[PDB]
Amino acid sequence: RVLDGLDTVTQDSYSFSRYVLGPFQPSVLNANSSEYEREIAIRAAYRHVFGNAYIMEEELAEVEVTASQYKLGNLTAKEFIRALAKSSAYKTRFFEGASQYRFVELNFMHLLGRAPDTQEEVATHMNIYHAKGFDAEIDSYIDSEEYDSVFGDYNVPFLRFRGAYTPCDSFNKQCALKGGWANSDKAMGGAALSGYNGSDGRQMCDRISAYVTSDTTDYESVAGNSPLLTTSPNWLAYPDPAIAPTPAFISPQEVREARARVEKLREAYNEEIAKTQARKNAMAPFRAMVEDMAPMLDRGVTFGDPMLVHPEAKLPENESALADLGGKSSDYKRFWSTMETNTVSRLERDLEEAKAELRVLEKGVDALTPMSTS
Amino acid sequence: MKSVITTTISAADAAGRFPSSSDLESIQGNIQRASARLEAAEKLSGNHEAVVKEAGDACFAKYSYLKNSGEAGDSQEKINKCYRDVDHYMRLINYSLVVGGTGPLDEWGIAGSREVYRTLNLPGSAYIASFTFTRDRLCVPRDMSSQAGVEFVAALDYVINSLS
Amino acid sequence: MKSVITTTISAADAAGRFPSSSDLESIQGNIQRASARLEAAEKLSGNHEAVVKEAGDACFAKYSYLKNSGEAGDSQEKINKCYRDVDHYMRLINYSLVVGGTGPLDEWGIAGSREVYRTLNLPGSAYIASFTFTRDRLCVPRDMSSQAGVEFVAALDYVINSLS
Amino acid sequence: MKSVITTTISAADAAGRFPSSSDLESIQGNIQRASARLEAAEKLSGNHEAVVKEAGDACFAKYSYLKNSGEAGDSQEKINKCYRDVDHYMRLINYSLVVGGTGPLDEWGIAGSREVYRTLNLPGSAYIASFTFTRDRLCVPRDMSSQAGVEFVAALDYVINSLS
Amino acid sequence: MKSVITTTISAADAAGRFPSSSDLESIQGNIQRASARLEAAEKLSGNHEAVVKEAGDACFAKYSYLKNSGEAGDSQEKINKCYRDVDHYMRLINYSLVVGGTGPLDEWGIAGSREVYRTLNLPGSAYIASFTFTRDRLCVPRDMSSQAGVEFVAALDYVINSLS
Amino acid sequence: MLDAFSRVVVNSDSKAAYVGGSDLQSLKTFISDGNKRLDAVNCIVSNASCIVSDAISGMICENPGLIAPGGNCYTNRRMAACLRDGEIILRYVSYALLAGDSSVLDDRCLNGLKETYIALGVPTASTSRAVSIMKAASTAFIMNTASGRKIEIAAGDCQALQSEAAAYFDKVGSAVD
Amino acid sequence: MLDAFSRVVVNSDSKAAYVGGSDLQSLKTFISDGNKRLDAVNCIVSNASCIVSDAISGMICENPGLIAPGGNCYTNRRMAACLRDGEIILRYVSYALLAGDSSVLDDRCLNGLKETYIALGVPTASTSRAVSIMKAASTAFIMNTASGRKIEIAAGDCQALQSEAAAYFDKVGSAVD
Amino acid sequence: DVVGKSVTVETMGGDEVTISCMKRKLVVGSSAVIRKDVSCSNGVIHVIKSVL
Ligand SMILES: *[C@@H](C)C1=C(C)C(=O)N[C@H]1Cc1[nH]c(/C=C2\N=C(C[C@H]3NC(=O)C(CC)=C3C)C(C)=C2CCC(=O)O)c(CCC(=O)O)c1C
Ligand SMILES: *[C@@H](C)[C@H]1/C(=C/C2=NC(=C\c3[nH]c(C[C@H]4NC(=O)C(C=C)=C4C)c(C)c3CCC(=O)O)/C(CCC(=O)O)=C2C)NC(=O)[C@@H]1C
Ligand SMILES: *[C@@H](C)[C@H]1/C(=C/C2=NC(=C\c3[nH]c(C[C@H]4NC(=O)C(C=C)=C4C)c(C)c3CCC(=O)O)/C(CCC(=O)O)=C2C)NC(=O)[C@@H]1C
Ligand SMILES: *[C@H](C)[C@H]1/C(=C/C2=NC(=C\c3[nH]c(C[C@H]4NC(=O)C(C=C)=C4C)c(C)c3CCC(=O)O)/C(CCC(=O)O)=C2C)NC(=O)[C@@H]1C
Ligand SMILES: *[C@H](C)[C@H]1/C(=C/C2=NC(=C\c3[nH]c(C[C@H]4NC(=O)C(C=C)=C4C)c(C)c3CCC(=O)O)/C(CCC(=O)O)=C2C)NC(=O)[C@@H]1C
Ligand SMILES: C=CC1=C(C)[C@@H](Cc2[nH]c(/C=C3N=C(/C=C4\NC(=O)[C@H](C)[C@H]4CC)C(C)=C\3CCC(=O)O)c(CCC(=O)O)c2C)NC1=O
Ligand SMILES: C=CC1=C(C)[C@@H](Cc2[nH]c(/C=C3N=C(/C=C4\NC(=O)[C@H](C)[C@H]4CC)C(C)=C\3CCC(=O)O)c(CCC(=O)O)c2C)NC1=O
Ligand SMILES: C=CC1=C(C)[C@@H](Cc2[nH]c(/C=C3N=C(/C=C4\NC(=O)[C@H](C)[C@H]4CC)C(C)=C\3CCC(=O)O)c(CCC(=O)O)c2C)NC1=O
Ligand SMILES: C=CC1=C(C)[C@@H](Cc2[nH]c(/C=C3N=C(/C=C4\NC(=O)[C@H](C)[C@H]4CC)C(C)=C\3CCC(=O)O)c(CCC(=O)O)c2C)NC1=O
Ligand SMILES: C=CC1=C(C)[C@@H](Cc2[nH]c(/C=C3N=C(/C=C4\NC(=O)[C@H](C)[C@H]4CC)C(C)=C\3CCC(=O)O)c(CCC(=O)O)c2C)NC1=O
Ligand SMILES: C=CC1=C(C)[C@@H](Cc2[nH]c(/C=C3N=C(/C=C4\NC(=O)[C@H](C)[C@H]4CC)C(C)=C\3CCC(=O)O)c(CCC(=O)O)c2C)NC1=O
Ligand SMILES: C=CC1=C(C)[C@@H](Cc2[nH]c(/C=C3N=C(/C=C4\NC(=O)[C@H](C)[C@H]4CC)C(C)=C\3CCC(=O)O)c(CCC(=O)O)c2C)NC1=O
Ligand SMILES: CCC1=C(C)[C@@H](CC2=N/C(=C\c3[nH]c(C[C@@H]4NC(=O)C(C)=C4CC)c(C)c3CCC(=O)O)C(CCC(=O)O)=C2C)NC1=O
Ligand SMILES: CCC1=C(C)[C@@H](CC2=N/C(=C\c3[nH]c(C[C@@H]4NC(=O)C(C)=C4CC)c(C)c3CCC(=O)O)C(CCC(=O)O)=C2C)NC1=O
Repeated sequence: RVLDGLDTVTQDSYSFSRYVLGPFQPSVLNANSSEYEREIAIRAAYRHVFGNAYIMEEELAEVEVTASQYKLGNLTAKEFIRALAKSSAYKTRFFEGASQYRFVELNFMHLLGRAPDTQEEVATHMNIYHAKGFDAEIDSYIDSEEYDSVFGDYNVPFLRFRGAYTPCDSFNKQCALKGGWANSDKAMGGAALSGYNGSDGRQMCDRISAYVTSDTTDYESVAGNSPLLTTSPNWLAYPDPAIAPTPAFISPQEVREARARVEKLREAYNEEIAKTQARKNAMAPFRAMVEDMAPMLDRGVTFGDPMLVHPEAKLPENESALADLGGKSSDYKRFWSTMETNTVSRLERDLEEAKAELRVLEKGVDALTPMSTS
Repeated sequence: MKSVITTTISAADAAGRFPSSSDLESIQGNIQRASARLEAAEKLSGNHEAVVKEAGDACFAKYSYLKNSGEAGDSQEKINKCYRDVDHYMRLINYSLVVGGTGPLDEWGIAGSREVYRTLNLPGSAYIASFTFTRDRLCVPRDMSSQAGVEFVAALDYVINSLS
Repeated sequence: MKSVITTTISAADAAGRFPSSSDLESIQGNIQRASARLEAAEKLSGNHEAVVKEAGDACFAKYSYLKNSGEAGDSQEKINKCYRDVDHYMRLINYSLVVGGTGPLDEWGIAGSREVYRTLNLPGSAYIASFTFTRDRLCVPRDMSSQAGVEFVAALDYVINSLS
Repeated sequence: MKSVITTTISAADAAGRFPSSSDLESIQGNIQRASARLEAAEKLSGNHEAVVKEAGDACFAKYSYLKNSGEAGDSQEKINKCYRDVDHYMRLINYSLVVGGTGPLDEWGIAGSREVYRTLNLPGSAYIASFTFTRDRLCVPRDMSSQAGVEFVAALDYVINSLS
Repeated sequence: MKSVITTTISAADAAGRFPSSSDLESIQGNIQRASARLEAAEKLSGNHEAVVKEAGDACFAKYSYLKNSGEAGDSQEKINKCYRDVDHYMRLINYSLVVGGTGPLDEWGIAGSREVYRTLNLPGSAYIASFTFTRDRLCVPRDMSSQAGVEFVAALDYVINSLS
Repeated sequence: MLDAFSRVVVNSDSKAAYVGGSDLQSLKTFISDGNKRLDAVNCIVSNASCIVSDAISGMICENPGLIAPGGNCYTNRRMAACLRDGEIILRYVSYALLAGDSSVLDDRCLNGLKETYIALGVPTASTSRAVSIMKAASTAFIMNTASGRKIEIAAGDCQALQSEAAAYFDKVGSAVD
Repeated sequence: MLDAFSRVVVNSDSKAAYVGGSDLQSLKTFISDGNKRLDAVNCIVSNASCIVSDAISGMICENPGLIAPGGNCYTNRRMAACLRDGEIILRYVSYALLAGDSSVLDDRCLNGLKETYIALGVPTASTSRAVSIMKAASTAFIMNTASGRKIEIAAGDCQALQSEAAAYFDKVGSAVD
Repeated sequence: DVVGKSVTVETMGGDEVTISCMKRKLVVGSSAVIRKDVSCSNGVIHVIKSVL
């Protein structure tokens, strides 16, 4: 077994996921710290808990008492987040103007760091709402055993890149619900636009259909504005994970050509794989011939120096465990040049480039009526 | 990749400030130590192939049982993979040696190495045999300069202490 | 205090690692630029009192209305506090100059200065008048060689950009 | 310890309910399979010492290099620790065999084994050599019943799939 | 729906592991107890209609005041709903009896029952009168052999303890 | 999450009546074929690790450009996430073998996979190749016809169950494509 | 985040070979031009708040409909977030001047910005105008040709570096539009 | 030629322009390329959203 368990049980999941590359790591006020350390951890908290939302110095006075208590070290960090989420600030950004799906979904993000798994869970937390208010919702999220086990009392919440992911669609959610480093929650939801003068804006929800019914968020929404993208690890995948931008001046001819190309590439692909099984060890009959005539060809070592040995006689020093077959620098260096040389490998990359292009077309062909044809 | 530049930029980004004179002194130190390390990288890209030969040949000089049974070195092809992975690590020592932090050597080689090597029955002791052979074949006077040699020792130290 | 050492130690501590050669290279940069700044700090502690004189005298040379009414310079005593605060700031330029980051000048002078100055009806433009006068006064060859002067200007820049 | 009882009690406790008929059927199944496994545990505590002998002797029968150099089996004393750790694993197979879930064998043997074995340069392949030798050794129709032998196979399978 | 299978699969899913031998023993017990419960379900689908008749007739045999005023049993139509809801409960007893956990009887009948019954002025004591009548009319050695009867007792117990 | 029991129960509630005869008869066959199901899952769970390594290594050996630079098996980290993915897929297939219904596999793991591999740049053709190899390997272990492992069990016909496991793997491979 | 060092390393890993000579030669030019880069970043660290204030004040004065009611610079709070966003753009441009590669600017700040300003209703041409004013002001401070500020430095040609900084501002401007 | 790397070329005028391609985006100076390449027997036409 490669891995023990989920995000909570063990942390092998964090070690070989995207988590290591990201600035999505926990932050701690370590003992007695100066203003530089206090101010760092307090802002990293404000960035996560408000989701890059924008706190003026007037709105900081709302949160100020609690901020001071955390600067002590009297309050644990989870009780600090509790006092952050109970603030009238955090009510005004999120509880005041939101639909319930959107809202509950938010406190999963800011409190737990994860996107909601199923509709049943979402409904459970809504039933906790109608039971005992906003306050006992917040209390229910912070006092959860999964929360305590993952974060502890110290660590500010972060986006957990636990490679387990109960539902893949919940991953696609979790990258969609946080839209990258530039974005914020007011941008993702049109609270600002809807509201007059940058305020009193109702929060819009999307993906409700994906909570209710078995759906999937778009490759666009997960590919354009993402922690996957901000924590980019500079990958030479011939696969581009980035979406190609939508080209202008698209015509239907350009798209029938690409569809036909994709289908031709799929056919050639299946044929080449099926052959690939056929290859076996073509070299193997000759290999077996050489294995047969081994007593003539194989030769024992002469123990000597460079001087005083008959020519073409192997010394025990030049029993290199790569000179024993007769390989070379090439032979260890071969699989790195294999993308161009291999037929099958060459085809797979072409397929994928063709598929990315096909989608980018499927966007662009959608535009109708008023298009300047080219 | 963890380097001087990325640590100070990332730290100033987490700070929420312009890069003050402290980061400027950090990159000043990078451009001070740069020449010594880059001499190391030039010489490594000089004779890397002989480093593959002596490295892997010492690696099977110690452990011969790998060539004995089906386990990890059954064919000549798996021996090609043996020397191949050694050249990956030397190439990552070249990379981190050029960058100057342990960043690419960490995120490309070390990250998730333990699931792979545990999964595919790969012993780490043979790798460590190879690298300890390379650090035993290092002369301060000769080959690369003493300052270059020091940085090469440090990077290869980090390789072993990552694996062991 | 934000310095080279504190940023790279804190960075590696948050990492959970031993300090690799990147922090070491970063640290080397501190001990490279050290001499230029320390020359600056020595000269600052040399004639600081005349720096108080020129600084404050230009500060009231610009804004005369402070001496006019009850507001901020009603008495001679408040003027003594005016020059006193200026000497506080110069002493913090000496401290950050010795540390080499803007650490102590940030945590002792700038942090929370905004609620104080806003509360007590203190105009910041008068401080910036003083500091701008000090930056302008310097002649590099004659007093602070070259780079010592550069480091001094950097620090005092940061004082103004903190206040403004 | 993960067992039937602990999973259903813990699951019902997380539920916030009294134990309904489902948990009762689960422990009904535990008391159905119980006799077969316990026969296995009695026979394991019968001849465990000969399991130590054949297990470790096959473990060095495969890999001889451990006795060769300083690496992991330099002295007779480390070989005593070799047989000793094997007896720890057999004792945990006895314990999990009694409990019937993989609980004590997980929390005592497997948990954090990878950092320890990777730290102290202990190869897993020699353990796996030992255990694979033991799977072959049991004779189902003469030494154990199908149910008892089967459960022994399952537990020792879990040991290898934990380690490899 | 809570059953043996769903609890052990869901628990192993939350665990992040393959299903080990403990879950396998749990489902072993489910396939042990299966026949006894299913005998109960077959006989329930046998004579459910007379269970409707004796159940509801005993339900108004205890409480006569429901037929007296406008409150809950004003018309014959509300009495048709009274019998109707009893047949809903018996159908859920059949369902949870087949599944073997209290899953479908919980999520279909019990979940949110208290807001409805409290809202629409429905007393629970008349339901409990009906179900206590059905458990008083348990013909064990002649109708539901032994353990089929036992499982039926357990399910109907859970119904009353859910409502009360 | 639904077993075969809850599938019969949900169908009977769509029919809006009691349980009856024939549904229970098919469920009786499920109970009596329970031992085969248990031993199948046990066999699959055992040596599960060997199957995953073999499948992904065969994916790389069929198609060498995965290990080539800028393939999704290039970096050591990428090999790690790759092995983990193989392991999780085999894990949920084993859950679907115990449940008898693919509710678990569909709701937990299968749903929203396409967005995940498209959005990461993972090549789909290769992924379905690895699912195919885990399918053949898993059916050979489930039939005790593996070369490297032939353990004694009481013999009997279990083709039903093999077609069931092949159904789940074909569900995954058809889902990623 | 990648500097010039990691850019050479990533390109050499696409080539899947050792760094060698020529790439290191271009990086030696980076090292020898390093002190000019240090003094240039010093020229942008110090005058930034003033540049930000001036650039956004010039943006409002060139386009007076921002201060008009129902504009995005109307409310006092909106002017505050406006000034702060100009400051942050200049901040990441300064990071791109230290790194020598635009990977910090692309990954941290640029990606996710167009869709944000569209989702808020922020006029994009006004933002690109403000980026253009910060570009010209930053090149004038970086070439010591500012009117109100002429600080002494030892003389030398630095046109390469000016084209570099203009490339980053151009990049930020391009992203918004 | 530009995918991955970033190249700086002098124009027909005396001024200079940086051309770069990051994450399948090709931009010349301030404004991004909207249509990729159009062969015209003496070089290429690239199509752009806005006037440089
Ligand atoms: C894991 C260690 C295994 C044990 C133990 C065992 O007995 N065999 C392993 C699992 C196993 N593998 C298959 C099927 C295939 N395995 C393939 C991969 C290899 N084939 C290659 O050419 C290469 C590269 C040289 C590798 C790594 C392939 C391909 C198949 C056949 C695929 C198909 O479409 O059928 C099996 C089933 C066959 C069997 O052994 O009975 C098993 C159990
Ligand atoms: C010094 C403490 C030794 C010793 C040194 C000698 N080294 C010889 C050859 C040799 N050395 C290396 C390692 C070196 N080359 C590299 O490229 C790098 C790092 C990038 C290192 C650390 C190699 C690969 C070789 C073979 C190629 C060559 O000849 O240069 C050497 C010559 C040995 C001989 O020909 O007999 C010597 C003498 N000298 C000593 O006395 C101590 C033990
Ligand atoms: C049956 C399917 C085999 C086989 C069985 C034989 N086993 C022999 C020896 C032996 N077996 C074990 C394992 C057993 N002892 C235990 O204590 C436990 C569990 C607690 C088990 C499962 C051991 C340790 C030994 C060595 C000690 C002994 O001799 O009893 C054996 C004798 C081999 C010989 O002397 O040549 C046999 C024959 N017989 C077969 O045909 C199949 C393969
Ligand atoms: C001089 C150019 C001014 C002005 C100065 C005044 N400052 C007054 C109070 C005050 N000043 C500071 C800053 C100072 N204290 C420190 O600890 C440090 C650095 C470590 C500095 C730079 C503080 C914190 C305070 C409040 C505490 C105190 O009263 O000392 C002050 C008194 C104001 C009042 O009470 O109305 C004055 C007058 N005088 C002027 O005319 C110009 C503008
Ligand atoms: C050079 C670029 C100038 C300029 C320089 C002059 N400075 C004069 C006087 C003066 N300068 C300072 C600042 C200096 N003294 C210190 O103690 C420190 C740092 C610790 C610095 C940076 C002070 C305090 C004074 C007053 C005391 C004194 O006379 O030394 C000066 C004399 C002016 C006069 O008497 O008219 C000059 C000429 N010369 C120039 O042409 C450029 C603008
Ligand atoms: C609960 C179910 C569940 C899954 C099924 C996985 C699915 C999954 N895989 C990845 C992520 C990944 N998955 C793979 C796997 C692949 N490597 C290749 O060469 C092949 C194409 C393919 C194996 C067949 C790789 C390489 C990554 C990392 C991709 C990258 O970072 O570039 C991610 C993103 C998070 C991460 O990096 O781990 C997710 C959600 N995760 C889950 O939680
Ligand atoms: C970026 C860095 C980087 C590495 C360091 C390697 C590490 C590595 N090696 C292998 C894989 C392998 N590595 C070896 C090597 C060994 N043969 C032996 O006899 C010795 C014990 C050892 C050489 C000293 C072998 C034989 C395999 C194939 C194992 C197998 O399929 O059984 C694999 C799995 C993928 C594959 O099959 O290629 C990986 C990730 N790959 C990387 O991407
Ligand atoms: C509760 C369960 C439990 C275990 C399973 C063991 C596991 C274990 N073994 C060792 C330690 C050891 N284990 C071995 C064993 C080996 N010698 C070899 O030649 C083989 C590779 C291998 C036997 C198959 C050796 C030699 C040491 C000492 C290693 C050393 O000091 O170099 C240690 C460190 C402490 C010590 O020195 O004893 C531990 C925790 N201990 C436990 O508490
Ligand atoms: C599917 C499950 C199922 C059951 C468990 C039974 C339960 C049951 N028993 C009776 C009915 C009855 N049950 C009994 C049994 C009893 N005689 C006594 O002396 C004892 C107290 C007790 C046996 C232990 C008697 C005597 C009647 C008839 C009562 C009467 O008519 O007075 C009735 C009413 C219909 C009838 O008259 O048959 C029902 C529904 N029926 C079902 O369909
Ligand atoms: C608690 C754990 C647990 C298990 C792991 C199983 C183990 C198990 N399997 C069978 C019994 C069996 N197991 C199999 C299984 C198969 N035979 C084949 O040739 C195929 C390779 C394989 C397909 C799955 C068969 C065919 C039988 C005998 C037929 C039968 O009993 O239905 C029996 C009957 C008793 C006996 O044989 O002694 C038991 C207990 N049951 C359990 O309670
Ligand atoms: C830690 C912070 C830190 C800095 C901020 C710099 C500051 C600095 N610059 C130079 C040195 C230099 N700086 C410049 C820069 C300039 N070229 C011009 O056309 C413009 C006026 C100006 C860029 C805006 C030049 C040209 C030199 C070399 C001067 C010369 O040798 O003539 C020197 C002397 C050492 C050297 O030659 O590199 C120093 C200390 N160095 C540091 O360690
Ligand atoms: C890391 C990079 C990074 C950025 C580049 C910014 C981008 C950004 N700006 C705003 C938000 C804002 N940005 C502006 C700025 C504008 N005012 C105008 O008159 C002009 C059109 C424009 C300046 C040129 C305003 C006014 C708001 C607040 C909008 C509102 O609430 O109505 C928000 C939403 C959160 C908030 O309110 O602060 C974000 C993410 N934030 C980041 O984290
Ligand atoms: C309560 C919901 C509500 C509104 C919102 C306004 C919107 C509005 N503005 C008008 C028209 C209008 N609006 C402006 C622009 C505006 N005025 C200025 O002097 C400046 C600086 C402006 C931008 C800040 C002008 C210049 C006119 C023309 C009338 C005039 O001379 O002011 C008209 C007249 C339309 C017509 O003539 O048919 C309307 C209805 N009216 C409403 O009932
Ligand atoms: C009435 C509304 C209004 C403004 C506000 C300004 C804003 C402004 N500053 C410019 C450009 C500009 N601004 C400064 C910075 C500035 N100058 C200094 O010497 C010091 C110390 C500064 C900060 C205090 C510099 C250095 C330049 C470059 C031109 C120059 O050499 O001065 C430019 C030219 C832009 C371009 O070249 O495309 C404009 C439009 N203009 C307006 O019409």
